[PDB]
Amino acid sequence: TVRVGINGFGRIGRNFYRALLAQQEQGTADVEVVAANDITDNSTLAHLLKFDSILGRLPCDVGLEGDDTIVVGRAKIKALAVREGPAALPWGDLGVDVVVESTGLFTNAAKAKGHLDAGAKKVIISAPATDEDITIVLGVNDDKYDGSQNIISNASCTTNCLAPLAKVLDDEFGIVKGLMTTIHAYTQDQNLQDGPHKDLRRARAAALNIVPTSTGAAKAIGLVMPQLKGKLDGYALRVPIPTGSVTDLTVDLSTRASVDEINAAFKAAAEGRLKGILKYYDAPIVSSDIVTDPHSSIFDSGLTKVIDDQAKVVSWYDNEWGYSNRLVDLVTLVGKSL
Amino acid sequence: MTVRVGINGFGRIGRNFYRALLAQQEQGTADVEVVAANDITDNSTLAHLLKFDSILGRLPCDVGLEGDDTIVVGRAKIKALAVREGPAALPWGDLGVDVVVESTGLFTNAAKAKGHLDAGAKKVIISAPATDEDITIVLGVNDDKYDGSQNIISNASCTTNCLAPLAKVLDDEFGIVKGLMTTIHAYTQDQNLQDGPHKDLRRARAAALNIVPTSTGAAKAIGLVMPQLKGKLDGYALRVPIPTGSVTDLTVDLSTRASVDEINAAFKAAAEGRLKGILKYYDAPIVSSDIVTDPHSSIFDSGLTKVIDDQAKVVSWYDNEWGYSNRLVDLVTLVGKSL
Amino acid sequence: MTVRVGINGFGRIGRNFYRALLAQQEQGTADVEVVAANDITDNSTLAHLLKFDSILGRLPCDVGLEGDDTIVVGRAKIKALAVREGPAALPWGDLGVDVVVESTGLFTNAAKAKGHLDAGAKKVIISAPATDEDITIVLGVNDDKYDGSQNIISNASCTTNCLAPLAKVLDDEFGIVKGLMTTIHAYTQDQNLQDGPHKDLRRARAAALNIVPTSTGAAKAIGLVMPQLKGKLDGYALRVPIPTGSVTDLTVDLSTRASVDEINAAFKAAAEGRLKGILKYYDAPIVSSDIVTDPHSSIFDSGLTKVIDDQAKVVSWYDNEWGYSNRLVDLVTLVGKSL
Amino acid sequence: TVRVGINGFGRIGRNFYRALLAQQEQGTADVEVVAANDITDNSTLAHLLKFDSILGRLPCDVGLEGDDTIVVGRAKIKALAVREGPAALPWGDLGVDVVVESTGLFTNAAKAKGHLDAGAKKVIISAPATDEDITIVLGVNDDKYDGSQNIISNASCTTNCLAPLAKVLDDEFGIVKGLMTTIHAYTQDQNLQDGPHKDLRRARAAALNIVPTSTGAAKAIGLVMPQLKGKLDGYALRVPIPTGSVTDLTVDLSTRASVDEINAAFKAAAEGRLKGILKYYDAPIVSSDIVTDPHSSIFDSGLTKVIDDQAKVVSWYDNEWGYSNRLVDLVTLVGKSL
Ligand SMILES: NC(=O)c1ccc[n+]([C@@H]2O[C@H](COP(=O)([O-])OP(=O)(O)OC[C@H]3O[C@@H](n4cnc5c(N)ncnc54)[C@H](O)[C@@H]3O)[C@@H](O)[C@H]2O)c1
Ligand SMILES: NC(=O)c1ccc[n+]([C@@H]2O[C@H](COP(=O)([O-])OP(=O)(O)OC[C@H]3O[C@@H](n4cnc5c(N)ncnc54)[C@H](O)[C@@H]3O)[C@@H](O)[C@H]2O)c1
Ligand SMILES: NC(=O)c1ccc[n+]([C@@H]2O[C@H](COP(=O)([O-])OP(=O)(O)OC[C@H]3O[C@@H](n4cnc5c(N)ncnc54)[C@H](O)[C@@H]3O)[C@@H](O)[C@H]2O)c1
Ligand SMILES: NC(=O)c1ccc[n+]([C@@H]2O[C@H](COP(=O)([O-])OP(=O)(O)OC[C@H]3O[C@@H](n4cnc5c(N)ncnc54)[C@H](O)[C@@H]3O)[C@@H](O)[C@H]2O)c1
Repeated sequence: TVRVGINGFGRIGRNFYRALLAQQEQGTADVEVVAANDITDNSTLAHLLKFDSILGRLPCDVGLEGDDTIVVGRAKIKALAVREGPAALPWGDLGVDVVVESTGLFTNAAKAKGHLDAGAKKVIISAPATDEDITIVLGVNDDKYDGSQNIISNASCTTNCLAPLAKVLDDEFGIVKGLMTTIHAYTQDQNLQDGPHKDLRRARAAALNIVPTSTGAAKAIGLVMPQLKGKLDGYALRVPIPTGSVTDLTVDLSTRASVDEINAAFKAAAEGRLKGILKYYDAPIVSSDIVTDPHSSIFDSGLTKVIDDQAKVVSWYDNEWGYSNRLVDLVTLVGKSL
Repeated sequence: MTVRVGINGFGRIGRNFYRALLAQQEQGTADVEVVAANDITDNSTLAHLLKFDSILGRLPCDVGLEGDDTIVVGRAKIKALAVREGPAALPWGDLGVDVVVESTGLFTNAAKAKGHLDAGAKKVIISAPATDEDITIVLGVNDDKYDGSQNIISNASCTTNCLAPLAKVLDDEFGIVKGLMTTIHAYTQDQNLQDGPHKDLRRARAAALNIVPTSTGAAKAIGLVMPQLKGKLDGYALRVPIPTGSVTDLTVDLSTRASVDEINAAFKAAAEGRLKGILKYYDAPIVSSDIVTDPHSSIFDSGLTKVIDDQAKVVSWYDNEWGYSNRLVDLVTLVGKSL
Repeated sequence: MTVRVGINGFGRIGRNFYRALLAQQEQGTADVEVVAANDITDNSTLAHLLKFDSILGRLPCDVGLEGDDTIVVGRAKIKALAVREGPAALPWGDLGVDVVVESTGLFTNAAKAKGHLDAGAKKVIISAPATDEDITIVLGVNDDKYDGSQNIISNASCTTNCLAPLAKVLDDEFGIVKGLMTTIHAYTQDQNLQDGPHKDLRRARAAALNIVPTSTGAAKAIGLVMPQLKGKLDGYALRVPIPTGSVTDLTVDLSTRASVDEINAAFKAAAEGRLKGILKYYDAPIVSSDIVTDPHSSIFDSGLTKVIDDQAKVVSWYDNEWGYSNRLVDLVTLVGKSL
Repeated sequence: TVRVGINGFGRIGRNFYRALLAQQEQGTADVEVVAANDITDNSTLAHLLKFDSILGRLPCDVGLEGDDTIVVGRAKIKALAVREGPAALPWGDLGVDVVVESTGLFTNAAKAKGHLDAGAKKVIISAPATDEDITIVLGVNDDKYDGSQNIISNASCTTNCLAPLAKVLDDEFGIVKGLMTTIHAYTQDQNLQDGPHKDLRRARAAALNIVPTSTGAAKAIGLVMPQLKGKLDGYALRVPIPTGSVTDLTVDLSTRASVDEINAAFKAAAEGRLKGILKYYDAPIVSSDIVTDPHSSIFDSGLTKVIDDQAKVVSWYDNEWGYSNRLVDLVTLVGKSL
């Protein structure tokens, strides 16, 4: 059993824990979480884990003690008082193998190495990192991971959806250039009301309007697909929706492909080399049908449009549940190396 | 010389047209006057929905009622609303109505919309993409193509009044080879509040609980107002939990490789020149809340512009309710200037 | 040995009733089976609305179609939906339907609901307050008052199924002199997405853009299930931008002076004893998002309980879609046991 | 012109400034804002003031410089760098007479006295205070303010609505006791997603559910109406709405009155002693008709019900715009004593 410790038991931290529990019920997971770190007490963390506004209530019973939270008889050391850097957490004492860094403040590998120095064997950053050992999207460049990587980045949720769509289009037809627009759900980093913020777009009320923000999912596509480095760029549009997002990639193809050709190539890729990561839809679905869906990219074949050499591909993705299931699959791949 | 206007369908677009007409009269840039309104409800409900609005708030004028006419302020509008049959049953000729604004949504076909003309109307303006209409007009694009020989007039969609100025500037300055569109739109009344039956299984879902991808012909029928771009554009729509206010995201391949500053300066010159009042230039990090109750038909956001070689992505905001209705008022004044 | 059920109105309550039946069948506490569903749409839209739900997510079972029948998983439900007329036109006897769950909302009057009985149904359950019905039953309150001689059975409001357990515990333990309630309800399909015509000018406004205060007969008609409280209770409703999930706030004057701890202890004993399955006791800081997809009729929130002398305010949550539909499942199983 | 300095240019602060500008356009205002403090640069404050998600765009042009933000012909020194206590802000150097405390962290008069030490003549806290000189609700106990008060508070947004309703009910029929439930708009103190918070109820997603929270609006009614001290109590329920709230007071009356009697007493009070504070409405209005309404209490006569002596009175109020107009009117009343 791979011992995992979460740093930042927020939305992604609790989604990773719930996806790990669901994947253990499905049998495709072996790691267990033994520690969680956050800037709050165990009572608040246990209440936020039991009652979720988006994922509902947890089927297991959740209890507390004095420093640990008890779920299904299992116990997780709520080592949350560590308000300093990641090197202050006692991962070595708890025997934690893989650490899921999900605070949002330690995206730099120079800082993210504090987990490794504290006793951890490997670190998985749940966001685009800097100076990281490798940026992995499960199903795209997961084969490029040997045993010589410790600061591993699962990239962004948008990157985990754009990479499969761009991989199929480039490997089957070739990508000359593309511009994407991900229509994203609002996240905790936005303001509920009009208040100060480093981003004047996300400074506005998140639930009252649509805030166009930036993203590095397309500009950093070379981190997982080096042949597409500098060929993609785009931004994001935060809509009043809790979870569930969609990517709208408009790309010029090297070879002219029809709508039927692109849809047939995505259907064969979803049921083959990308089975479990990419899913093919021929049904008129909405984002409510994407909430709690573990797939990284949900290709919507109905919204495909092609003129001459320019093609628009639309693919859904759950920014919380789908990305956390990839963090579970990545923690299992790294745990297989430990 | 006041043009007499009659509204068929006093819904969201109908009341926004009356409010934009009243606001343009207070500004002095309007001469038409609405004299009649028809719906499928009594005059008390129409007067209440006009006074109290969830998006535009309360009306600054007092609103009263009688038995067959609704009185705003020093103004009387014959609430000829009992006419629930075809458009020919309405007494447009008896009431002396010059221009009829069709805003019900069920009379988009010019074959049925011709009943207004048979009923005594001089010109008919459909507030939606029509079929077999005399002309499809987008103010600021092909408004000059309207002479005196048109009676069944149409004003295209809310999305079209935003895409057309953006594609016109890009083609006149850099040339458009082909482009694809995704308009992020506010939800409209034709959507269901909860999951219920609907001809569109996408719009059948809860409008405020998710994003419904639906189809649109704004880009596919761009040749109706820009024949040089006919068949060069296509796209769809994505309804989001917002009452009013939408945005268009056009990714287009250009004939000539242009820079970000070139595209922004070209749109800025158009907004300050030939498209003053139709296109607006924004160099500030704005959001859709700033677009609510904005009379412009296309609000170009220069900060969201991106380009790769010749492929450019242009983002432009527009209020699908207020901005479109102000264009309907300007179109009614243009039609009144002919007859 | 399986009681055959047919749903008239496969809307929100209709699909929630079918999903609650399937979940109760997987738990083993249900024997009735739904064999027919009538709606104003084809079987394709019915299967799509059943498979994909905006609140309840996707169905774990696979859903297929044919030409007139929608196949769940192994089971087939005749989508007898062409019956767009009154409830007497549906062929319940030809389909062999024993109990009919009326959930269209347009056939709440017993003069219409009797059409199911004339069509071959043995018993009818209206998922709403009815007029001139045989009996109005709230499970856990007056469920004993049902003998074999009732056919026009009506389950009360979702608000009544939450207010009745509160008023029952308060009256049986402390006595109720008078009370005034205010239920904070989620928006429902009968409201408008934008400002449009409606019989209720309050519910005529945009449901998700504001809070619409509407009236309700939940508290005024409590005497139908507790005669000792007839006329002693009254209240209204306040629709808030929420898909599913509501809460009741009952301010009641008690006959005997009781403390906050005494009221919470009596409700905790009732939830753990006489009202196990209908009333739930919560000592955790819960919100309405913790109430969605909860089968309990009333979820008493002990933290929000307050009293001043003999005036007490009791707060209890309830899921107006899922929790109410489970009570329709239990009522259909009880009536099916009477056959 | 009364010199005013804002400490906390957030939602309430910018609502106070916009209400001051609108009241100056109406002609019934003389105060002028000269400073603003907000733990963010002048550029973010100028952008948040020009563009509002609820109040729309500002009709005046808004520009910036290096430390001051320009309205139109008016320049306001954005003294926002004062990140320490209120005693460190230079109110005396700028010549500010009255200071509007709107941060929410200096409600206690022990810390709020820093404004007076910094050179301010009077202090107006935009929230319930502790150890304050006097708690004033305009239209109720505003006459109890002489020149011998320096640290004044305007109570809560809910109190400014319950006080007129409780005053009319007590002066006409008498109040034995009452329990209220204010259905409130969500505010900045709530979380957008499920995250840690001092209040586990307000820790949940504010826009995805209703958060029941406590309030001292009814419990502290004795600060402005001593005869009702301890006779009123209630809580709050935050609903997914940006601005605009409503109070639902169920109160036992000393004399059994009818629905027509209570509605007639409220109509005469709104047309008499409470003209400008209480609004009477006979139309089926909703909260969208209450947004941006300067009244302190909008009595809805249609939602009134009675049985014996227990009556339920419903009154709307805009927690943002209406409360800020009461702050503007209070600043004009306090400035009249200088
Ligand atoms: N859908 C998504 O939200 C999503 C998707 C992909 C990636 N990510 C990335 O994952 C990370 C987490 O996202 P989220 O939405 O769950 O964020 P969140 O704000 O909901 O949770 C972040 C957590 O960090 C905690 N934290 C803050 N300071 C800390 C400290 N000093 N030590 C420990 N914990 C601390 C917070 O208290 C909170 O629990 C971010 O980097 C985000 O960009 C998020
Ligand atoms: N809503 C927008 O932003 C927008 C933008 C562009 C175009 N449009 C189009 O404009 C049209 C109207 O839009 P809306 O939002 O005002 O629609 P709506 O459904 O909100 O209002 C339509 C009105 O027509 C009335 N009506 C129904 N049947 C009628 C009949 N037989 N005779 C007369 N009146 C009748 C209805 O009662 C209602 O008042 C539609 O075609 C719509 O697609 C809407
Ligand atoms: N929504 C709730 O939470 C809730 C709770 C308790 C009771 N109810 C009651 O349920 C009924 C409405 O259910 P709902 O609001 O959940 O969903 P809904 O409005 O979708 O239910 C009605 C359904 O009946 C269908 N239908 C079938 N035959 C029909 C016919 N001949 N004419 C018209 N429609 C027909 C409609 O198409 C629709 O799908 C009302 O009686 C309401 O008071 C609803
Ligand atoms: N929100 C309402 O509707 C409402 C109504 C009545 C009273 N109030 C009360 O008014 C106060 C402010 O409410 P709000 O909604 O404007 O709050 P907010 O959090 O939205 O805004 C407060 C502002 O204070 C600024 N600020 C200045 N100095 C600060 C410092 N040292 N530390 C942190 N922030 C600092 C913040 O940057 C922010 O802009 C609170 O006491 C609140 O309870 C609010």
